[PDB]
Amino acid sequence: ITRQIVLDTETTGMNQIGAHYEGHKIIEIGAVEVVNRRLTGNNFHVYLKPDRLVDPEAFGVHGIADEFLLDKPTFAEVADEFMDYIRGAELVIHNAAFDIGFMDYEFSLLKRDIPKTNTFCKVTDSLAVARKMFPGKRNSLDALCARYEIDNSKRTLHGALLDAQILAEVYLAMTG
Ligand SMILES: [Mn+2]
Ligand SMILES: [Mn+2]
Repeated sequence: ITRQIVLDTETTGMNQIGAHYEGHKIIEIGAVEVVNRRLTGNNFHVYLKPDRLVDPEAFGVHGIADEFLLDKPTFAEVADEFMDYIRGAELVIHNAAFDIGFMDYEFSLLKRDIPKTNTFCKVTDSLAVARKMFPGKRNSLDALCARYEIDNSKRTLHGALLDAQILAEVYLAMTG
C-alpha cells in the first residue's frame, strides 16, 4: 500500500564549501522499489549526460568515464518519469541531504516550478537512522553491509543502482 524507494545517485563530484551540488551534475540515478518489506524488482536506473567533466575524485569513487556519458539522456529528459517513479514514496537515501540536494538542484534547473522533493516524497536518511541505531560506530554503507552480512563484493566502484540495491538490503535488515 505504501512504497519505499531506496535511492542513490552518482555525480560529477561535490563542493566541500557552500551548496554541495552547485556547478555539479547527477550522472547516474539508481532507485529500487520496496513494498511491504519486499523488493518488487521495479527499479529506475539512468545514466545522464552532464555537459561538464567528472572530477577526478568522483571518478575515483564510481569509475564513470566522461566518454560513457556522452550519448546518455539529460536530466531534463528523464525528469518526468523520475518524478512519476518517486512521487509519494518514502525515499530512503544514505546521507539523504546529499542526493536530495542534487535532485532539487537538477529539478530547479529545469525552470518548471518543480517543488522540493520533500514536499511530494517522505525523505528518510538511512545514515541518520543507522547512526541512531549504532551510535559511536561506523555507519558507511560498507560498514552496514558487514554488520548485516549484505554482499557488497561487487562494490569496488560505487554505482547508483548497485548502491541503491545494497542500501535496500541493508535498510530492510536495519528495520527488520
Ligand atoms: Mn550515495
Ligand atoms: Mn553511490
